[PDB]
Amino acid sequence: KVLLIGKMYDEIGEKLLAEYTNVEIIKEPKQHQIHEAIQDVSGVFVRYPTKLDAQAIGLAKNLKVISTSGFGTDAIDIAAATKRGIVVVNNPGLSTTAVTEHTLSMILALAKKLTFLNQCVKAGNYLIRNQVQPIQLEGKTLGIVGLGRIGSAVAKICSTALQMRVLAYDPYVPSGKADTVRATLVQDLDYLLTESDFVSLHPELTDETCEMFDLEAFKKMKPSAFLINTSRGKVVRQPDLVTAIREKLIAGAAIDVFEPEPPAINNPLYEFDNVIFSPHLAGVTPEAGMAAALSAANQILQVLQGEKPPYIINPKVW
Amino acid sequence: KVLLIGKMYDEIGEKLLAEYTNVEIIKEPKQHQIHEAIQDVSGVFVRYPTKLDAQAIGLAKNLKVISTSGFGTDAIDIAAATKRGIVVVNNPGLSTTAVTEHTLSMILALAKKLTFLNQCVKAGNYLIRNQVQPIQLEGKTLGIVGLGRIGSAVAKICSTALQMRVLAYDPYVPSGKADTVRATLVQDLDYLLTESDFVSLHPELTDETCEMFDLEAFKKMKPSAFLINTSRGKVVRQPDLVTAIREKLIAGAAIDVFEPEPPAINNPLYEFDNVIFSPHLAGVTPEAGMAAALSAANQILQVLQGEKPPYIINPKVW
Ligand SMILES: NC(=O)c1ccc[n+]([C@@H]2O[C@H](COP(=O)([O-])OP(=O)(O)OC[C@H]3O[C@@H](n4cnc5c(N)ncnc54)[C@H](OP(=O)(O)O)[C@@H]3O)[C@@H](O)[C@H]2O)c1
Ligand SMILES: NC(=O)c1ccc[n+]([C@@H]2O[C@H](COP(=O)([O-])OP(=O)(O)OC[C@H]3O[C@@H](n4cnc5c(N)ncnc54)[C@H](O)[C@@H]3O)[C@@H](O)[C@H]2O)c1
Ligand SMILES: NC(=O)c1ccc[n+]([C@@H]2O[C@H](COP(=O)([O-])OP(=O)(O)OC[C@H]3O[C@@H](n4cnc5c(N)ncnc54)[C@H](O)[C@@H]3O)[C@@H](O)[C@H]2O)c1
Repeated sequence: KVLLIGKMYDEIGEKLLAEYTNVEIIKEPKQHQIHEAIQDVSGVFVRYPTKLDAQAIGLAKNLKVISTSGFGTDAIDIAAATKRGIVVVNNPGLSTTAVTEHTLSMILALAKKLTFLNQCVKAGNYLIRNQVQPIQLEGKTLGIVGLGRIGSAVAKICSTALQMRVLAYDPYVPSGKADTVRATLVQDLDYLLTESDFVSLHPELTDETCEMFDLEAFKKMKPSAFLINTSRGKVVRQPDLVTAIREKLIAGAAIDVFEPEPPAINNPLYEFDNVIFSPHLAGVTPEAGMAAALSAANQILQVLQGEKPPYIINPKVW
Repeated sequence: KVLLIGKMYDEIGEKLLAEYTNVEIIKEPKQHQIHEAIQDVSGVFVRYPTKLDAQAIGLAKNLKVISTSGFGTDAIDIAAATKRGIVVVNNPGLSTTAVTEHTLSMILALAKKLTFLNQCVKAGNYLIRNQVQPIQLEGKTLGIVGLGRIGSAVAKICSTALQMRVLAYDPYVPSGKADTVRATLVQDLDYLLTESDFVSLHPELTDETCEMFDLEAFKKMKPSAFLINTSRGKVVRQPDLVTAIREKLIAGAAIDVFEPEPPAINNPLYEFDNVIFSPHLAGVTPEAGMAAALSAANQILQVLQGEKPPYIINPKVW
């Protein structure tokens, strides 16, 4: 028996679990409903941000595997599952391709001033073509902050396909990793800031990267340069971005993540024609949802068959 | 002596002509000004769309070479120059990279619904994220019509970097040209129409391609597919594109070129949130202007030194 605490991101994951297990789905999970349905199941799927505490894990007698819906596992009492022999697996990185494409879309849209030119045409101001000139990406410098799953994939596209010079700042990756995607790893972040025509943020949100892009960073950036953020809103100190755009410390920005989130209806960034937005959708494609559903459903079956899943969070239990 | 009827797009072409010839530049060219400055010069550069008619060509006693600023030569009386032994050259293909990047920008913008999502957020409708789902390009099929300079460069990027299956339709290109850019050349346009998730137009405008994309073509396209046109406005019958969008025969369109051009304030396409525009700027970058200026200046010098230029429009005079 397998319990789905919340629906999966795609129905393909629920059908696959139904092929091998008896699956019960709680659509709107309450804490008492979990207690009454977890006692005899062998696997548990947890939809973010529903919590799974020591009480529910204590009531789960036959539990062997707990799977979250994505990267986040903060809502799961990991300590309670390790003592009971339960392996816990998450499902990270399954929207790497979606965010990569979304990042490329925003870099290009800023270079071609797409939203502004589209609005000008729709208002009958086709003649804006005489004043405004797009930017050619070939030969420009892309600065990547965070050379992880997405950062590496974005680096690889822009360096080879778009023929950009790619700098990368990431102190926790092997020194040769930038060469695998034809980027140059730099040790000093200030160097990336003064050399880049486009800066794209893809770091993990840590205490070191939190508000890493503040006013001091924007001053070092080229006034003609653009900022792209598809990582986390807290990586950018948003008031400093508002100042950077208004005082023309940079030429524009593309933003998929916000702090605070959701953004308020009257966010001061909304008034600028050189700032473009998407409502935290960079990783949301049908394919990414299916991959997350399949990865979660399949790791449950691996544990129930004695096979080692690839994303164990508590390795000391295997 | 060389006369510049209008400024070149970049000063680099004017300096190169000044190294070998005596150059006069008429910045805002009037017809009588052309008459009074062309009588003794050996070469002429014509900035679009200024006309060079039989009266001016008749007054040009020492004329040997006429160069336009771009592809177009409609404003030049070619017949009057052919009789006088004057070679005419255009300057095509010097913005291949700009149009390629602009094409990619529009393909991505449609897939991510960028302008619509940007408008919703700025209008306080951040919650549109619950209604709208972006498209992932990886694994989709791109159909390229016209596998020339632009079509080939778009094919190569989309097939490898973006991991798309690329089909091409071009009956005048060697069968192996598609393989060099990892595309499949198909003989039946219907095959490309029914198989593509994105159709991007890059053909030369001929009587065969004029209004090639009419209502019959849009009916064969997938209701989920998108159209991108950066080639020429006459390749698409615009009323049929309006019908195709309104009746949802296709899912959206990105348009950089228009028929008629310029588009009017009340274009019926403006009302649709899934149609995006740019005001015929796909090829307009500083780099493209520099290359066009260099090519025009160099073809003038080639003729003045007896060397055959690569883009002669009237070859029967050589
Ligand atoms: N890189 C650049 O080319 C560049 C640089 C700076 C500025 N611009 C902007 O572009 C505008 C004109 O650029 P351009 O004239 O030098 O480029 P062009 O290639 O000569 O384009 C001239 C026009 O003629 C038509 N055309 C295209 N191919 C043609 C062909 N083989 N034969 C006949 N007509 C053809 C097109 O309009 P239709 O389809 O409607 O007939 C095109 O817009 C200027 O107003 C300027 O604002 C361009
Ligand atoms: N819908 C969306 O917008 C969306 C979707 C998925 C992921 N994300 C976010 O995108 C970002 C990248 O995702 P990922 O899968 O590539 O993560 P990842 O774990 O694969 O890589 C993150 C990188 O950050 C690097 N890093 C750590 N500290 C750094 C520092 N001080 N400076 C620079 N780099 C540092 C790490 O070395 C690591 O390589 C994450 O913040 C993730 O939450 C957003
Ligand atoms: N600012 C702009 O939007 C801009 C800039 C430059 C060029 N263009 C336009 O882009 C288009 C392509 O430019 P290019 O430099 O690659 O031209 P190109 O001459 O290199 O290639 C055009 C292709 O069209 C193909 N073709 C001819 N007839 C066809 C048919 N019936 N079906 C399918 N294909 C056919 C030809 O075989 C050729 O290969 C041209 O229409 C050009 O005028 C637009």
